[PDB]
Amino acid sequence: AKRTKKVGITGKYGVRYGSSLRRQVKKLEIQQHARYDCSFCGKKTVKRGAAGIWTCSCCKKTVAGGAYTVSTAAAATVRSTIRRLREMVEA
Amino acid sequence: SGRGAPLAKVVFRDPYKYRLREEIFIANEGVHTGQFIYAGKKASLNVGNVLPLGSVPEGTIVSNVEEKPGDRGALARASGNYVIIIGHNPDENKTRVRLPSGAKKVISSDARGVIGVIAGGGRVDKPLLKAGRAFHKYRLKRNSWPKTRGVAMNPVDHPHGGGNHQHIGKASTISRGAVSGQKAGLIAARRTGLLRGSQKTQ
Amino acid sequence: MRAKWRKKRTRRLKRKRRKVRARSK
Amino acid sequence: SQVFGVARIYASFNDTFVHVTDLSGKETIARVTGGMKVKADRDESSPYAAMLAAQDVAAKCKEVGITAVHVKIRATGGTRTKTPGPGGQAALRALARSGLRIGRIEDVTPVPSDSTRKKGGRRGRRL
Amino acid sequence: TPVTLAKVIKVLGRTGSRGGVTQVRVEFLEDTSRTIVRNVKGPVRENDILVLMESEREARRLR
Amino acid sequence: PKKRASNGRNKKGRGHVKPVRCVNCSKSIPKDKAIKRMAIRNIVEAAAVRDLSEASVYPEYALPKTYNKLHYCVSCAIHARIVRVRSREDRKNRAPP
Amino acid sequence: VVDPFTRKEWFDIKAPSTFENRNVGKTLVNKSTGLKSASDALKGRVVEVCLADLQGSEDHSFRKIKLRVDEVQGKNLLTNFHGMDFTTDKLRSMVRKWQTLIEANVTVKTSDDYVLRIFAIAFTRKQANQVKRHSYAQSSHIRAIRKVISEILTKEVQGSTLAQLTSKLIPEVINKEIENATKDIFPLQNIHVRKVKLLKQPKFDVGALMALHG
RNA sequence: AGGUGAAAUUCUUGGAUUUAUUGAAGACUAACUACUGCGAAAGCAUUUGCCAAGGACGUUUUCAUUAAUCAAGAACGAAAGUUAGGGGAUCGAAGAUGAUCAGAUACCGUCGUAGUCUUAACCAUAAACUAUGCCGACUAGGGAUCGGGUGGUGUUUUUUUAAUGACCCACUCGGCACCUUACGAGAAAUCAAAGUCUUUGGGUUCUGGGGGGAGUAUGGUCGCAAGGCUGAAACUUAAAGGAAUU
Repeated sequence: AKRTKKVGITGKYGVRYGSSLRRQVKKLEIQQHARYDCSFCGKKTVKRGAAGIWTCSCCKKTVAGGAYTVSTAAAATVRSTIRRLREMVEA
Repeated sequence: SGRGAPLAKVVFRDPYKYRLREEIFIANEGVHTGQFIYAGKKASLNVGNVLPLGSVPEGTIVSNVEEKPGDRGALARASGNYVIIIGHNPDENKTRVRLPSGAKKVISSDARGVIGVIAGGGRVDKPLLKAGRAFHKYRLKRNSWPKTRGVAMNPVDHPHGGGNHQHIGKASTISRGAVSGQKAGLIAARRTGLLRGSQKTQ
Repeated sequence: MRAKWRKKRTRRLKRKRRKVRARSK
Repeated sequence: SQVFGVARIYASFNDTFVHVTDLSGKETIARVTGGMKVKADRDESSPYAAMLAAQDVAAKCKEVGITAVHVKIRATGGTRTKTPGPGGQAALRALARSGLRIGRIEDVTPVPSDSTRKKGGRRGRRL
Repeated sequence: TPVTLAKVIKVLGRTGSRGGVTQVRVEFLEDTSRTIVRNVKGPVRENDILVLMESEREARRLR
Repeated sequence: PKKRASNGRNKKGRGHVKPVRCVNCSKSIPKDKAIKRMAIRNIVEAAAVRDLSEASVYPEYALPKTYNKLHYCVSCAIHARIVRVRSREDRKNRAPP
Repeated sequence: VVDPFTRKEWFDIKAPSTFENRNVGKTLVNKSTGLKSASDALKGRVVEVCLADLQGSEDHSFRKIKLRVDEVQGKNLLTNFHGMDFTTDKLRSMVRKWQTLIEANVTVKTSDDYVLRIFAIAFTRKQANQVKRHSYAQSSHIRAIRKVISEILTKEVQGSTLAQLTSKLIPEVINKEIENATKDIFPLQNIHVRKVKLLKQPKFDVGALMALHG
């Protein structure tokens, strides 16, 4: 049922390390963990295995991502910059 | 074992003898096991693809960069950290660029640059939480931790030592001009105290 | 006495009595 | 046929500037201000001083050879009271009064796009 | 000193805190063809010649 | 008591305009309540244009002007400037004179 | 106690060719001393002045062609076109109350790799039967105005580089070619080229630089 | 040079302020800008591209009562404040002081930290104003103006009348307020609603009951906080207050 009101996957750190510190934690930790969605196959088999890596449970497409997420805000910014100036080198 | 941003093992092909001598390229956000990395002057701009800055335009982002075409990388290798390409000039082979620190260090336009930012993103934007993950952390790095505070050690074992209270005694702002044993704290502080306001430059 | 001020005077005296009862919760 | 050289005046409050330069500007020739013709402050952006100032910069160009003077009156502009002060008038009249050759009479203030917030405050400069 | 004489041709109203000054419009005696609006002190009629020690100038409303 | 139909000023039909900065005390007062005042006066003053288009090259050129926009903020405009206050009746008078 | 004018060696200003009275004005600098002269001193300067005074017809009481000195062939300054901005006194009279303003802008290269951003102002007008005290566009109309104003430029540019280009700014072919296509869209009034400026000039190329300096 | 009632503090043989060709940075998008546009509201004023969206209108298109308003509850909600990254140009709580002053912890001046802005989240409050519930019908004309639409062998369009576009004339719903009297209504002030209400009843949510005490005590509830929400009583007093006239 309702195990942890507002302390979800934080019960592993009991009461120690202070409140505010944990809140920040849940935001991140939760992110990277979750069965991440593999843009390739489309099947959410890409699961974070060791820092900045993401292995697929089919074809094993190991992705280059963030320490706690497939792509950070500034990482996707990389996509457009490239694609934008990429068409200016061919056209 | 001791770094937070994947190491791609790119087995290359030797054009001087039928052989596949595996090279090493820092991993960048957006790559994976199956990307086709192309390096060199005539190599179309794409993540992973690396070539001289004179070979790219302003704004282009990169990491694991040279300083002189040939040092097989150097700058922006750590988790995330990238570098922009600003001021330019075809001749002279010079590309004024911006580093992680925000250094306007101008370099050659023939310096190799691995396109894309390093996969390590938002790491120190996460709390180590317990002492442990710090132990196991440096355990595969160097015995540079846990560091003891100077005022703790006695006058003999360190300059900041002693006293009947715990205080340092003299400004922990050692001049950039002291020596081994003399230097211990804030070396060449063109300022000190809580940082607030206009920073990064002027 | 401008009310906006009568509201801040009580704001400190209300936050004042929050800490006196925390000393003997 | 006439040797040109813009005047680039500075009509504003607190002081008036009257340094005439060449059509490019890279090289200037004479400057002087109104406050330089009065010892008492306040009457710095004043016309009487702006004139006395326009009288010198005047006789000074006559001593360098140039005759043509393209007035480029400029108001403080930017994010401040953009209105040519009591200088760009008794200064422009003291220019033709000396006997210079005015021409291509135009203006060039620093007109923005509202941009930054002017200094003062919400209630502002009340008193 | 570039001395110039002025001829009273248009006496207007009065300004100043007390209003003891008048805004008169005069024309130069030595090459007029132009009029300048200076001020005055006491009494003036449009038929008096003044001596302005200021070639270029003018003044109207005074606080 | 209520004494302004258009209230401070024209804001009916919308919720937030954008306050322009006063051109006297730089005070921030909304575009609507702001008392507009166009100043396109020439570049000279009195018979200045005389010795001007006189002791000047070109026949008279065209004699340029200055097109600037002033924005007072009530208090500033009511210094004896643009108003002199009004009468309840003729308070609703929209005219240049 | 040296007095600058004591060393101040006067010069002059010569236009390219396409214009008329190349004879603009004179200038002053520091005499060519031993180690660093005036020949290789400035040049990177400019000559912001009315095109009517450098044309011959004072009717063009607006548009100040900006120059950028390149070669100083014996006192004579052989400057070239560096842009054209609008007089604020004239552009301030153009923006009236009760109307709408349509400003466009686009960057492009000529044929000899000349990068420049040409601007183009545009306004809306009434008709020989308008009653309403004002006039405005349908916003979507202003979209077709910007869609074509910018289109007009890049369409017939790259014609003999800035050479015949500067020779098209003078005859105001744009002002009328603009309101000509934009006729099947809305009336329009004024419709000037506003300003234009150089931001990426190729090589010094004194080859085509002297085709005008002769 | 700055700057003011005037000074001052301040910046200046190191050449400032000023002028000029440039550079980078954050921010902003004026003028066009309206008794105007769209948005539920807070709002939203540069360009192009993209991604959906909503309203009016027009319709011999469609389902067919599917509906109107709504305690609990749910989303967005200025700025301030806030947690943490990026950015930090201007201004600028604090502070520093320079003044005037009897004093000035004030207003005026110079610098300047948070903030300012964005990213991921919070925060849920403004005289958040139309101090005016939503829904409907009706009681009134005028002219504007805004979006679509009807018709005018109409203006203007010349490459040919090609076609349309803008514009003018009446009409037209839906916008937007405004003017004009009051038939009515309102304590007045005033209002096409605040009218159709002692001739008192179209559906309907909420709220208020002399003034203080007090949006306080209290507890509960949301929130990291600030504080939000929820909300007494005792006791004391005959006025408080509205509008308007002199």
